[PDB]
Amino acid sequence: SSQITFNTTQQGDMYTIIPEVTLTQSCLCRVQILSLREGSSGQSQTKQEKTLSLPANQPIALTKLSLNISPDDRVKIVVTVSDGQSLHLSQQWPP
Repeated sequence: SSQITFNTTQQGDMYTIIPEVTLTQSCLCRVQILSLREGSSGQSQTKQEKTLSLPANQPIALTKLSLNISPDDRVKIVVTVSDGQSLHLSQQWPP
């Protein structure tokens, strides 16, 4: 399987999110990570794009997000990996 998965842990309301990608096919690809955090205080929105040469059958850590998530907050993280051709993966956190 080629897939995006999320390594996630928590210490109190402190959350660490590490998106990971494994490819069945060695390639060059475009990786986009979007994150959105909304609370009563305010909002944080990140958009990050990188072009990456990636080997197959190896998990790759795509970035590391440290978020502070209270019970009232919303978080959404969308990770996409594509070559504009036959590779297109997309996954959202939380599941």
